[PDB]
Amino acid sequence: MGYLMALFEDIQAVIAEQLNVDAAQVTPEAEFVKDLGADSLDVVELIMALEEKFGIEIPDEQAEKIVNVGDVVKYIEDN
Amino acid sequence: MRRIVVTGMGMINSLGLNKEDSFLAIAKGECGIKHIESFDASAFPVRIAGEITDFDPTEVMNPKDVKKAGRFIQLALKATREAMKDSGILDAHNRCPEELANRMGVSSGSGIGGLGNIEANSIFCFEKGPRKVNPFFITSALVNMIGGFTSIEFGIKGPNLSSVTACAAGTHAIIEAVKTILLNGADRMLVVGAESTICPVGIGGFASIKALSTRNDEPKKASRPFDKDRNGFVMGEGAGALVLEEYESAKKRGAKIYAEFAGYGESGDANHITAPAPEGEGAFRAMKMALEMAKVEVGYVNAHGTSTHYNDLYESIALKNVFGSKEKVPPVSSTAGQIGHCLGAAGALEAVISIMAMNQGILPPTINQETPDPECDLDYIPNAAREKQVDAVMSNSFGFGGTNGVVIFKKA
Amino acid sequence: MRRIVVTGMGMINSLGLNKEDSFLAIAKGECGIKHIESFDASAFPVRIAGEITDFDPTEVMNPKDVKKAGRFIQLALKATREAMKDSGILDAHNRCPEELANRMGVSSGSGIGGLGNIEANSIFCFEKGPRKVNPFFITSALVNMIGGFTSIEFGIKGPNLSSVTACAAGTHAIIEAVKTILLNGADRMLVVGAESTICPVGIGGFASIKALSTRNDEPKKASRPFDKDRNGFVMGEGAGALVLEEYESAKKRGAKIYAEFAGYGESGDANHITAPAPEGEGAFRAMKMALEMAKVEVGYVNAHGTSTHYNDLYESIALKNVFGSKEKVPPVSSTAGQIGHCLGAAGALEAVISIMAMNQGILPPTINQETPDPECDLDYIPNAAREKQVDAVMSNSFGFGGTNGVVIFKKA
Ligand SMILES: *P(=O)(O)OCC(C)(C)[C@H](O)C(=O)NCCC(=O)NCCS
Ligand SMILES: *C(=O)CCCCCCC
Ligand SMILES: *C(=O)CCCCCCC
Repeated sequence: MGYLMALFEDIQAVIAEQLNVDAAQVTPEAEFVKDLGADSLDVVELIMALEEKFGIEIPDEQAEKIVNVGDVVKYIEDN
Repeated sequence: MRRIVVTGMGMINSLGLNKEDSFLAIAKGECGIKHIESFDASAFPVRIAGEITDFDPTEVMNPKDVKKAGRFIQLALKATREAMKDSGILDAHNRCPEELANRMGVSSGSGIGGLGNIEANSIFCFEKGPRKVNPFFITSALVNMIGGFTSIEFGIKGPNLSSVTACAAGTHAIIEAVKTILLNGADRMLVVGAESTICPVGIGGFASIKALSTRNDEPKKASRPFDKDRNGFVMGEGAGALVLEEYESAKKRGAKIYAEFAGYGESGDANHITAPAPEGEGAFRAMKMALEMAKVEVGYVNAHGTSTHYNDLYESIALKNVFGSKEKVPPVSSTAGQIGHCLGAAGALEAVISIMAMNQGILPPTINQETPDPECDLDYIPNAAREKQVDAVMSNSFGFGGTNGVVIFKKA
Repeated sequence: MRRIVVTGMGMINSLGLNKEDSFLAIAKGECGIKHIESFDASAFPVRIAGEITDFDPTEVMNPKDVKKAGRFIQLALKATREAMKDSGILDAHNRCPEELANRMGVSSGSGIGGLGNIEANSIFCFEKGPRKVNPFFITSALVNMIGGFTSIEFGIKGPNLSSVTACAAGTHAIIEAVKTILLNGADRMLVVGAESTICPVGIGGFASIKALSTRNDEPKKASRPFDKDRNGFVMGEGAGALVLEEYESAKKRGAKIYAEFAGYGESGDANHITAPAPEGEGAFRAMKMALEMAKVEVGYVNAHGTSTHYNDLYESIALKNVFGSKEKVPPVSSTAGQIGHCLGAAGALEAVISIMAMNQGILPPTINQETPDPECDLDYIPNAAREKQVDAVMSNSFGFGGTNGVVIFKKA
């Protein structure tokens, strides 16, 4: 659980800088386009910066089903 | 009220080296998409493109000069040579007559021009310093070198203009030539849109924004405008060329007359940098302006139709809105299934295709129509060409930055 | 025929962040050329450039969007913001009014646009594969994205057009805007030329063809148009911007009137890809057509004058031939000594500069005139600015591919 929480903290930090928003609004239930002011372009660039910051590689099809920040964190968790 | 006619045409693409072979293959519903071989794409998420595999630059250029021109310029020289020859304008030395030369210009279009050249020289400078930058780099990459090389090859000294409006550049290049002749700045204009960007960073640029079909296992099924299973465009290369001529001067010359220019429209979305305006509103306005200028009955529409989700959807909505209803939309087809979407060259290629469709009473089909999209409910001439005579044709182009261009040509 | 006025202006270059500070420094004969700092040029044969060191992108766009725009576009947003505000046209939200938005377009110009961005992502792709190509690469680099970002920023939805005719792009962007208004495709046009290419492959490209001055020790003496010691241009970055409006529409809304558009000319040499036509023959024809169109007495010429051996010579020859003799040529100056030659942006910067010279009766000088060139024997307003009232000004631009553009504005 603690490992998952630290991963979530790192993901939230990365999402904040990219979309230029406080860590306040990036909650697990926050939607990128509705709740964080990001468009598809912003999203694909956020997904990239997470693959570089965490050394992971999300396959194309997973990134397709990403609506809320929780989705991103849970994918990074399956890892 | 200077009237303007098309007196020569040329085109090269992944289905042919001239407009006869290419249009035949396109009307038959063949497909030129194949696995990429012009660079190593084995580690890429997109490995398919409309590559032209039978093109020999040494057939259009002195072999020593090939190194001087990006591939897009080489394709432009192929297409413009065909159209110039086709026009009957050239003298015994394949140059414009000297007493016509000052009043014949060139309008060229491309989205980025020599991207592979910039990528190559960028890597050279980064790895071995600026001494490894080739001196031919700049004059082989600039978009306007299409007009540079062609004006020199044909000796045409009129206005030398170049449009860089992304995927609408080919159509805007036609429109700038039309405007130039309308305002008496020239009596004839060579128009050419040309693009060749099948290179690592070009493919990488469009895959990075998820705009390209990743149907790598079936290249010939990847490009499928308006189909429900579309999933992004397929990048194509090519060039189309037209000779435009003021009407009285064409008749005096004994020129052949493929078509008469009828109208155009241009607009911007002012919305998003890659996505179209809601309901294709900018497309609607450009189409409306062209139709109200032309004052003719359009019997065929060559759609922009890139095989992306957004474009094909919002283009269909804007079409339905501008003609009034689905039933009032003329037959519509996108030929990007056959040759890929060719970016800055698409509008020039597709004006040639549209006009040939008019000339021959054959409307080429939108291929790979396997699953109807409920949101894409027009008549797309599915899978097979339709034998039907038409008296005017309309061609649409839209580009990143929300820039739209439309042209209509009428029978003559 | 519709009459066209300039109602708003802006510009940013190596001597100022707005048109007021910039022109003053230019008329004083200061020089913004510096030692290159935007990249490590220590190993380069050319280590000077007209860099802007006080420009902050986060003043013209919010920090989240800075990454989405090449530097030339950031500079264009700065200059157009000034011009759009100067024009008084913006509403309470700093947007074009909705009832006017469909009829106001943008005409943008650049020679290559986001070169540094192509260069960077090309290297990313070569070192780490295509997945490292940033999603914002393409729309940060395409030349027409000037009109893309500017049209979204100000909500202008008219014709969205882009010229890419090398070092004449900024002048052709003015002319395409004029053509569009003349033919009633718009009532107003935002015009902007913008270029920022001070990067390794940019400097190396022009060095490898020996186009640039290598007087690295004295950046302030390097650029010396028409001087006998000129030895190549010095690359500058900047953007210039104009608002054009049909004359009656400007009057009705109570517009400031800087100038009226008077005449233009466009031609191609069809001679050589980099060298000018012998005797500046193509330049002569463009200049004559603009003068025959304007039908006014030109009191001042802002020359292209890039401080290269062949350009400055052949431009001087063409000026004498068009005005008949060296005694009949109006006072001429190039301001490229002050801010460097800004390539695609030059035509736009030099139209703003020229109109301001007229507005103020202050003709800026060609700096670094130390040794007369016997073959460049015009009045180049040497070193010191000249107090003189003029009623019309003419600006020249020529580009690789032999493409020429000339504009004439006259006093309101
Ligand atoms: P986002 O949902 O905006 O996704 C970005 C992409 C790249 C998918 C973009 O919106 C898109 O599809 N753009 C262009 C679609 C098209 O074919 N337009 C015609 C002009 S290129
Ligand atoms: C079309 O609008 C997509 C972008 C234009 C062509 C750019 C080629 C790299
Ligand atoms: C001017 O004509 C020289 C080339 C300008 C191209 C843009 C800068 C690479």
